[PDB]
Amino acid sequence: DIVITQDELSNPVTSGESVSISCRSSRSLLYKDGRTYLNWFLQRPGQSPQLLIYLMSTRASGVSDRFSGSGSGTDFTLEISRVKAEDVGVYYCQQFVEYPFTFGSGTKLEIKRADAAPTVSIFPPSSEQLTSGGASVVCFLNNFYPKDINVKWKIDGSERQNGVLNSWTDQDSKDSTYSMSSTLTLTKDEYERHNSYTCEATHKTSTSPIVKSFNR
Amino acid sequence: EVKLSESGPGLVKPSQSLSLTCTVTGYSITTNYAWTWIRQFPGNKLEWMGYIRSSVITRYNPSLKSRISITQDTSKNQFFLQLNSVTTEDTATYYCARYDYYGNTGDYWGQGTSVTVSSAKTTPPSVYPLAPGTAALKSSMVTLGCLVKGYFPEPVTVTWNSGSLSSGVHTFPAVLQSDLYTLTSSVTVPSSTWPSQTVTCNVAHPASSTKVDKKIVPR
Ligand SMILES: COC(=O)[C@H]1[C@@H](OC(=O)c2ccccc2)C[C@@H]2CC[C@H]1N2C
Repeated sequence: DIVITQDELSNPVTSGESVSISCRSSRSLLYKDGRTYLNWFLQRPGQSPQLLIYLMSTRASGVSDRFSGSGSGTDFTLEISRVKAEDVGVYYCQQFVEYPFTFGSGTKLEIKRADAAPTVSIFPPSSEQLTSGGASVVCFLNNFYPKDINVKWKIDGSERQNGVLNSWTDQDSKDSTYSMSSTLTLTKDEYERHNSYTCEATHKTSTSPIVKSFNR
Repeated sequence: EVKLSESGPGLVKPSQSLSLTCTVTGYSITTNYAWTWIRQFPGNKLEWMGYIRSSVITRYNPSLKSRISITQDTSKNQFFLQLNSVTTEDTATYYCARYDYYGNTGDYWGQGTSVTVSSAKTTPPSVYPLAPGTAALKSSMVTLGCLVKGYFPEPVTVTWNSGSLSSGVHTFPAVLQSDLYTLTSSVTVPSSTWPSQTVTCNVAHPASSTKVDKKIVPR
C-alpha cells in the first residue's frame, strides 16, 4: 500500500561523528490525533530488529538518548548522535497508519575507522576430507578495513579461478573491521597433481599483495 | 521476563504448510496487543504478515492471499502461524512480535526462526579441522579453523571450546551450491596456548539433530 523509501548513506561515519538517516512516505503518516505513526528499528548484524523510536520521535524504553527522531508528515529523520562502533547495522522505518504496516528497505550504517591490512592464513585440506576424495584449501583474510579486497589463488604459480567460493562477514560491532574467507575446492586427485598453493590478498593498505602459501 | 520465542521446523517442502509457534513468556497472551508475524527475506526486505488480537480476531497482508491463518491457544500462552501451499519464495526468517496501538513493540520481537522451503534433503555437515601447514612467526598469534561442509538446510551454530573461546572468532556466512551449504569459522589464539592447550570446534546442526566436535590437532 504505502511505499516507504529510505536514503542510502553514501559514506562511512567515524565513531564520535553524528549522522542523519532519512525515510519518506508516499502518504502522510500524520494522523487525526496529531501523532505521526512512524517507527525506526535497528537490526544489528545477526540479530532481530530492535525498536528505537515510535510515533516519529518517542524513544522506546531503554534506547540510548543518542537516538532521536523528527520529521514532518512525509519526510522523517533519525539522528544518531556520537556514533559508536556498536551502532553498526541496518536502520529501518515502518509506517503504522495503513494496513499492511509496511517497512522501508533499510539504510546500512558503515563505521569509518583507520585502514587495517588483513591477517591472512592459508590451510591445506585435512586428511579427513582427503579420505572422502575431496580437497578444500581455505584462506582467511581477517580484520581488515576498508571492505574492498581482492583474493587471487595460484597453483604452482598459475592463477586459478574455478572452484573458488568467497564469503564476507558483516562489519564487526566492536572493532569495525571486516573479514573474508575464500575456499578453493578440488578433487583429491586434482589436488595431488600440484605442489604449491597460494592465496594472495590485495587491499588498499599495500601496493604489493599479501601472499600466503604452502607446499603439498 | 516478557519475551517472545518462535519455534517450528526449519525446512518445509513446497506445496506443504509451514507452521510456527510463538510462545509468549513472562506475561499473559490475553493482554490486549496485536500479536504479529513478520518475515524477512534473503536480501533483508521485511514483510508484515498479519496479527491476531482478542484471541480470535485476525487480519492479514493481502500479499498472502488466502494462504495464511493465525490462531491462538490461550491455555499455552501461544499464537501460531500457518502458511499454506508454500513455495521457495516463502523462504525467510520469521519473527513474532507484539504491537500496541501506537506502533510500539517494546523489546517484544522474537529471535527469529529460519524456514527454508525446498525439496532438498536434510543433510548433516562434515566438519574438517583447519590446522596450519607448518610453523610460522610464533610468540604471537595463530589462526585455526573449522570447515563445515555439505549440510542442508541452514543454520549451523559454531562454537569454540564449547563457547569458552569467544574472542577472536569469525564464523563466515554459508555459501550454497547444489543444495548444500558450506561455511568456515576461524579462531585466533596466542601461539603459547596451541597446541599445548586444546582447541575444538563444536558444530551443531539442529535440523538433522547432529552436533559434532572436531579437535584441531597440529599437522
Ligand atoms: C489501520 O489501522 C491503523 O493504522 C490504526 C492503528 O492500528 C490499529 O487500530 C490496529 C488494530 C489491530 C491490529 C494492529 C493495529 C494504528 C495507528 C493508531 C490508529 C490508526 N493508526 C494511525
